[PDB]
Amino acid sequence: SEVAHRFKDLGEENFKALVLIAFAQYLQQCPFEDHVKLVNEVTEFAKTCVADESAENCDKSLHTLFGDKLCTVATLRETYGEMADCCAKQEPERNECFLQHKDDNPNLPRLVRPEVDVMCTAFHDNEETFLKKYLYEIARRHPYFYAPELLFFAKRYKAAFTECCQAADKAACLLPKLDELRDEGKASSAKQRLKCASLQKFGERAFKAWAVARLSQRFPKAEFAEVSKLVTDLTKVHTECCHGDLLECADDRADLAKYICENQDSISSKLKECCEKPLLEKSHCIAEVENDEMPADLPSLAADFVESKDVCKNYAEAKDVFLGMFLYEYARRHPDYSVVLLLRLAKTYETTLEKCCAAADPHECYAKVFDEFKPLVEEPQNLIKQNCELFEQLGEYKFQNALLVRYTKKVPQVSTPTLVEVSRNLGKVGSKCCKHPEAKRMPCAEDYLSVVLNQLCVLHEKTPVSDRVTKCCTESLVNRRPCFSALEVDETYVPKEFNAETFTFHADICTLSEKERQIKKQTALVELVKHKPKATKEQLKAVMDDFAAFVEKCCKADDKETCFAEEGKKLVAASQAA
Ligand SMILES: CC(=O)[C@]1(O)Cc2c(O)c3c(c(O)c2[C@@H](O[C@H]2C[C@H](N)[C@H](O)[C@H](C)O2)C1)C(=O)c1ccccc1C3=O
Ligand SMILES: CC(=O)[C@]1(O)Cc2c(O)c3c(c(O)c2[C@@H](O[C@H]2C[C@H](N)[C@H](O)[C@H](C)O2)C1)C(=O)c1ccccc1C3=O
Repeated sequence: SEVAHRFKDLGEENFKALVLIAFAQYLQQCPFEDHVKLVNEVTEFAKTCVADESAENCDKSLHTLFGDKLCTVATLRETYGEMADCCAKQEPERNECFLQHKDDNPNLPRLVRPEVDVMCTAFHDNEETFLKKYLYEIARRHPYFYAPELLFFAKRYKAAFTECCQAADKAACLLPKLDELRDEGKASSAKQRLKCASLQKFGERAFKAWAVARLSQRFPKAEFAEVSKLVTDLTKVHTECCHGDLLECADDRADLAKYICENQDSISSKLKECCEKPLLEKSHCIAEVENDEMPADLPSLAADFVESKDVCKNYAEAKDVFLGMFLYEYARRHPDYSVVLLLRLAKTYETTLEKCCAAADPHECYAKVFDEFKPLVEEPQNLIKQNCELFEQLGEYKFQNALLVRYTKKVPQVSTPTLVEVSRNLGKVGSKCCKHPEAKRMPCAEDYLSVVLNQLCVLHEKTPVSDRVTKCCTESLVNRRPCFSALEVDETYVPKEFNAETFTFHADICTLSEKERQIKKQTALVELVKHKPKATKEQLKAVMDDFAAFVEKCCKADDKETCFAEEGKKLVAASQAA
């Protein structure tokens, strides 16, 4: 019995919370109330199997039980449309159907907080129901959210309200925390979307390589066999979470934090204080722990991998394990390299072996590989350098605006809200990474951009419109950033039809937050580029500046919405005459 096994390895609180997430990530259109009853019904049954592992259906698979429980409310095609299809299937076909129906952008209501005095009251009234809804609303909007990590997020939300609802100035305590958890949450969701994308689109091998490179960078004093062991365990964890095996994922992940903290002396010195924290807090700290000092007593790759005469032997002997050792050794010595770069080098190395180890004289043939590594390394370095400079002169907002015009020109068929959001999240690389020195920039930036671009890939995957996006998003996982970077302004693209319904603003814009008002003006910028690309450049900054003054003025115009109309028509007229 697994339902019993999982119930007692996790405890009732996390068991009930993980079934709720699992249900909310599969049926994202179901109301909270419906999900709760289903979870509680399962939770009852789970306790039946704990008391007697030999009872009724206690020996069924987790997915059969949860799937049967889910399809009690799902088979209603009236409300959920083409998801009653999945409930007609049996396991494991049902679960695969559920996985392929996860929606990365459902038509769900915007989530706007009520007042602080309203929020704090509700938290105190029913605490558990309050937090269940948190899990509910994030999981239905983020169907790939790292589930065990979401439990940690609910814990921190629980703390914030418990603290700030009994503060002198409740709002001043609460809002910074709620904002910090919101942003930190999205970051977590995005990273995990990339992890799941690798597993499902590119396979186990692709993820394992990523895991080797990252863990080796982080545990460079750890022996190869240790990193490899950790890799296997980390890979099983995310394979389960991306495959909807949330309970097994959470259980195996708790086990992994356990192994690490026990064998701390053979992994990393930066793990003390992490292994002293409680369950969720410990697992969270380890995953994003600081990189360890690399051993100052360390030889050169060139000897073992390109100067040895036994490379071609050691390679063909164990192809993946040999390439693993190379990546490990190369990554361990380079926390200043992005994970993707390190993987590009491993492939470059792999391809030059495939060629030379079959050549007549293998040794002379691959005696130049590190010369291939050179432009691979310098290209991102310059990109990070060039973009960081641009960031300093523009600032976050104007920096996004540039990338927004840059990416609208690369891939103009892509929907506007997707262009606005992705360009923004891209532009946030400037604040996030440009503070660091060159020794910490490439990993911070390029791996971040890879995360953001994966969102582009999956928000576009749903309803494809651009060949170039589809292309970059399929041809590799590792070359995505330079593929998108290499894109030039689409010259085959035919300028969109002009419109009046997409440029004239309303007085409600004065009631929105600074973030929303930015998105409004940025949305209109995307459209404008989609309409008039060609040589358009600083004329845009001229039209963009005319927005701000127009909005600033007309919001303080004591208008009857006419200020937004009279210059609303005046803006367009001056724009046309170019
Ligand atoms: C009806 C009910 O069960 C509760 O809805 C749940 C709830 C909640 O879970 C959260 C919130 C709520 O305001 C409410 C309440 O709704 C509103 C509407 C009710 N009719 C009533 O006005 C009540 C005071 O607040 C009450 C939040 O504001 C919230 C904010 C940030 C993270 C999680 C959250 C978060 O999780
Ligand atoms: C009854 C119900 O199910 C509630 O859905 C739960 C809920 C919630 O779970 C969250 C939130 C809610 O506002 C609400 C409630 O707001 C409702 C009622 C409020 N009075 C207000 O009208 C809001 C716009 O809708 C609706 C959040 O705002 C929220 C913000 C940030 C992270 C998580 C959250 C978050 O999780």
